[PDB]
Amino acid sequence: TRHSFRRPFHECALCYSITDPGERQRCIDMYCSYTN
Repeated sequence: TRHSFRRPFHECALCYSITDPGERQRCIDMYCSYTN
């Protein structure tokens, strides 16, 4: 989950890689919108 599994499920790629730092303005908050 740092190669590409941290996404396929995590969609944390088109997100944790570009939102990863803070851009993307959060895939609709998909870290806030998907948080817990």
